[PDB]
Amino acid sequence: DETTALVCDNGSGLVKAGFAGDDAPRAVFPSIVGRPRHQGVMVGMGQKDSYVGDEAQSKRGILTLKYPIEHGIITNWDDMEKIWHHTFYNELRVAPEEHPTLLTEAPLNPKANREKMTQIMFETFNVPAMYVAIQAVLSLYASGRTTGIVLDSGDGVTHNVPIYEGYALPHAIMRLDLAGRDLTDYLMKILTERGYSFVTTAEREIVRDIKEKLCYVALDFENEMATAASSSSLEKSYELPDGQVITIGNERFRCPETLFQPSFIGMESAGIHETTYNSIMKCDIDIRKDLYANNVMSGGTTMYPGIADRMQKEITALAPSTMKIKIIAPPERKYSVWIGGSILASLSTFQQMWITKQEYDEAGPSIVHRKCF
Amino acid sequence: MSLEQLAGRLISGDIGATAVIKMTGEIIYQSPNWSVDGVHAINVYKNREPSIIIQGVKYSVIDVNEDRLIATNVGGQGHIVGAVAGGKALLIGYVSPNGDARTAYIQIDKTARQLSKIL
Ligand SMILES: Nc1ncnc2c1ncn2[C@@H]1O[C@H](COP(=O)(O)OP(=O)(O)OP(=O)(O)O)[C@@H](O)[C@H]1O
Ligand SMILES: C/C1=C/C(=O)O[C@@H]2C[C@@H](CC[C@H](C)/C=C\CC1)O[C@@](O)([C@@H]1CSC(=O)N1)C2
Ligand SMILES: C/C1=C/C(=O)O[C@@H]2C[C@@H](CC[C@H](C)/C=C\CC1)O[C@@](O)([C@@H]1CSC(=O)N1)C2
Ligand SMILES: [Ca+2]
Repeated sequence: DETTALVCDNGSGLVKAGFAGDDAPRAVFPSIVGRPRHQGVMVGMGQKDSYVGDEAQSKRGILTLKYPIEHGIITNWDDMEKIWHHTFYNELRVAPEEHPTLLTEAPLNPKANREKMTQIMFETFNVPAMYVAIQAVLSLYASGRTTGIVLDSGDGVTHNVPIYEGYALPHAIMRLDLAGRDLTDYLMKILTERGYSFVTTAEREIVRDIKEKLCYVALDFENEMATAASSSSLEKSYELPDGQVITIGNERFRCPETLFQPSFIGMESAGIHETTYNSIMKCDIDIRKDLYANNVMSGGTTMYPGIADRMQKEITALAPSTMKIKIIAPPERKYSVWIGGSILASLSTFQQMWITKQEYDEAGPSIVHRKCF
Repeated sequence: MSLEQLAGRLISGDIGATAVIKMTGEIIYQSPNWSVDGVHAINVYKNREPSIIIQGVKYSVIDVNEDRLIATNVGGQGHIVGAVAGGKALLIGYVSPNGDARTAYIQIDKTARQLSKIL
């Protein structure tokens, strides 16, 4: 169709973008903006050239690369505008003025940021309509329910988000700035103990791949450490781009163990199991049962084999003895936020909730608070 | 048109009762099929309290701020949805459990915007 709604899910690491009604995002690309080196501060020099996503990475040798979203929050608005322009014109190949656009945000996103997104979409991109939803709310909806507690963990941030009828519950949301990029950095560190030397940005990307391919969450960490010490059964080979092969052992499970033991990287936070429990306890006593029964995992950092079973074990140990507990870990969960957006934007009853250009013209940027909740 | 007319005409579809409450707690008008504790209701709004009780039914507050109140009885007895009329009064509506509090809020906020001009 000429005017199909768009769905853009902006993450700290990856942009997921596509068309409402599609089963998967058409475009998944790095949330990076590259600008010519040494031209950020130079006499009489403007900011005319820039590159986004995979093209920025291809030209890394002549560009300085930045992430416009930090821990799920937009912090560089000029570069964020470039991400959005690139999404519309280069990735989706649409005229934004012809398509309603659904976007996503972190829970507790500040008012100024919500208004600024809205302003940019209407005043800069001239979209006919816009909506923004909380990422965890979309993931929950993608799983076929509107009540549950989401563990949302990506590249930059992890949240525990308890939700009832699609509302993220007052006072109960937890943010932890420990996610996939930190786990990659930690894996680089602990591989040094084995006699490897992963240090550079290019080497970081190799370790990200090692992490994604070979890491898993141990069901019992101390038992798994004993198994790794006594035998080579858990060891795996990994072929580097140049053809050289290395061996990874207990680092496979020590890396994502950090989610459950943040002290591994010197963080004082309790682990994701305990913050799930703490979040549930900040909710209405009469809602808690339904949260325990509907733990939904979303985001790339929830992809580790064993994580669902580990969470089931750990939450069971914290919860009341007879509590019915269920972890739902959809196979699609690296894209479930986006998928939730696609389903919602296509829904007949949703259409009344689009912010229209006329509504923006009458009410201004705070229209987002009237309609997006 | 009148206060009674604006608040009364909201009673259609999923919306079953309404009340217009000054920031003092004084009830200017409410539909005759219920009786709200105006001081209690306005304090839940002002202080962002975790529940609102109307006629022995506890509604758990799931969204509350300067412009909006959404509360739901977890046992399935319905919702209370509030919007604010130009910082002068809180307009609340009872919404049937099967009704969507989001679309009810849109209608209640629209009426609150109209009420602001006659308060
Ligand atoms: N199979 C996997 N196992 C472990 N980690 C993975 C896997 N696949 C992807 N990841 C990690 O998930 C992260 C990307 O996930 P995602 O797209 O959900 O994050 P994001 O939305 O960019 O970030 P955030 O939600 O933190 O703002 C990266 O750190 C990536 O290495
Ligand atoms: C933020 C959000 C949450 C949600 O879970 O949305 C879903 C889908 C939504 C569609 C209509 C609504 C008016 C539009 C958008 C709200 C979307 O209906 C719901 O609000 C209602 C409440 S519980 C239910 O089953 N449907 C839930
Ligand atoms: C395939 C892929 C995965 C990813 O998650 O990419 C995102 C975005 C990416 C941007 C820089 C990188 C050099 C470019 C592209 C890699 C994109 O940074 C990440 O790799 C960062 C750095 S290491 C890590 O774990 N996260 C995450
Ligand atoms: Ca994300």
